Amino acid sequence: LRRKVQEGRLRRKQIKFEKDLRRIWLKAGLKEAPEGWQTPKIYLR
Amino acid sequence: REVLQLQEEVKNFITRENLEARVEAALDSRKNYNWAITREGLVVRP
Amino acid sequence: PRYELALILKAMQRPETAATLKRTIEALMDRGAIVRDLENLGERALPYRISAHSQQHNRGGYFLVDFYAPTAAVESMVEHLSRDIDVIRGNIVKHPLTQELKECE
Amino acid sequence: NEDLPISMENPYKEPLKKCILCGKHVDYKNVQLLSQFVSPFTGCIYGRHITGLCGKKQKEITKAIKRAQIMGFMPVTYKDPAYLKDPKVCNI
Amino acid sequence: DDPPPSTLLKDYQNVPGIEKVDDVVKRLLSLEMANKKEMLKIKQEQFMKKIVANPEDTRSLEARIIALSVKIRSYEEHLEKHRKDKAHKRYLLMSIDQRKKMLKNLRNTNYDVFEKICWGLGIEYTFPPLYYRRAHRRFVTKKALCIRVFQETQKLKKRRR
RNA sequence: AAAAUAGACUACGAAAGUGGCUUUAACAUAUCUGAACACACAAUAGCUAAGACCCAAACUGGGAUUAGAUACCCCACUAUGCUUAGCAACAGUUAAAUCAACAAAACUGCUCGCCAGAACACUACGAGCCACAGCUUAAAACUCAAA
Ligand code: FES
Ligand SMILES: [Mg+2]
Ligand SMILES: [Mg+2]
Ligand SMILES: [Mg+2]
Ligand SMILES: [Mg+2]
Repeated sequence: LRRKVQEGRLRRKQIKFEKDLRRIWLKAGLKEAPEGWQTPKIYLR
Repeated sequence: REVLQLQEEVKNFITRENLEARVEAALDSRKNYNWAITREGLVVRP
Repeated sequence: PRYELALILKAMQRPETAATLKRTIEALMDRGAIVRDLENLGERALPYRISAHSQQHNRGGYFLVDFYAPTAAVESMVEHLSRDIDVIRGNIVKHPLTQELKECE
Repeated sequence: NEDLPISMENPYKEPLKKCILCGKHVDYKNVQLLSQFVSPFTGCIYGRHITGLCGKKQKEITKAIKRAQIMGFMPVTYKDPAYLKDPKVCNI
Repeated sequence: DDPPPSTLLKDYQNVPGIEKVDDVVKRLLSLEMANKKEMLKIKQEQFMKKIVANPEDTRSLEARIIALSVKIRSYEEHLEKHRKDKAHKRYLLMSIDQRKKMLKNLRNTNYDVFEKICWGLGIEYTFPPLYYRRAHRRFVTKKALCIRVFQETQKLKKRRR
């Protein structure tokens, strides 16, 4: 049962990281992400 | 002194000319590196 | 540097011993060596039985070859000694006279 | 006062004595000398408490004995009978 | 480049009459028939003559830097062949760090000699980092995005004006 | 494959460690302190590809045994053992009254790290690293008068 909790936490962590990254370029004025940018999945093998 | 000693010694070296003569002279000779020591530290030549 | 080759050769007749010595010294010179002297220590019974090139030996002729060679030659020369069939055992060492005789007191 | 003692190193001290082999060259080809420091019955190398040699000369003799044994100059399991009549320099 | 093998040993270069000897004696007294250490000594004196003001002074910082540079080159040459020699890897790294420290001291004390050493030995002096912190994945990705966003915003600002 | 004597030696190396012989390279640094986060090593067992397999042997089977047999004896054979390719420091003093106790005679100077009752807690959460087991950093609430 510790597993499913652990990957759930990893998913929420990835979502938080993506939200912070999005906040950056939204505050910078860019409507979308930088051209050719794709957020990598850094918390999953 | 070392350079002069080497220059003198190089005369009597085994070149490719005197190879056969020196080989035969060696085969017609024997040298001994064996000596003994006494309690008094004296070298007893065979 | 200066090296000494201790060569234990097969117990052979004089022409064969001379031919083997000539071949060894020629190999030494071919590998860049200046041979200084050749000395015969005599033919004697080996301290133990030595097997070489699928033959068993109990006697041998002992020779010393003093020479100067580049450091890269020694390894090469060793390999040559491994192939010669008339050499029971060939060993290259740094010449004993080069080591300094520090005088204890 | 001239009768006072003076600072000085111990003048009665006996200097450390030199060993039999100090000042002499040890050669691996000199099987006669190297045979004076091995057991006649087993060929084992005698220690410094038997040979009486210094540490440096003991090490040189050991190295020469091993070198001569493997270069085909000296027997390993026994002392060569040709050298059994040599002067005895070992306290055994 | 190494000295030619025909060069005479450092101890046999100023002896009088060394040019009047047989070719065999010249070979016997050349780098060809010596160990690598004599070649390293020849390299060292060549560097001293080419760089330092007084080639006889060996206690100076620049002379020590030259000696350590020759030694570092020898270790690198050794390690090209013995890839699994860990002790010599340690010696090489320690020597490089020590030479960096000596170069820093030389820079702080004598700038002209520092420049001459850096040119002569081909050493490119580098400054130390200011902050020592772990650059984990999140930080690296965030920094890359921030650089990209700055680039895009600069393009937008330039075009819009 | 690992190296009787030497070695009653105490040497080399940062440590781990290094004891057959020869040869070639070769053993950093002219002050000290000062990295979890950098780079090298180290020992620790276990996995991923292959290969070898005499012998041994976790597990898995079979044989024999009291009256829950022998857990223990016998046979056979796996993973594995093997071979590559990889993942307090430093510098001084013995002068003082030596000094809770036991350890290991006491102290000074200077610097770094760490500690402020017990348990909760080599824990939870967060973060980093990895990823079958996880490792590092590391709390709070309740409780007690002790530990
Ligand atoms: S007395 Fe000189 S080495 Fe022993
Ligand atoms: Mg320090
Ligand atoms: Mg410290
Ligand atoms: Mg934990
Ligand atoms: Mg928390």
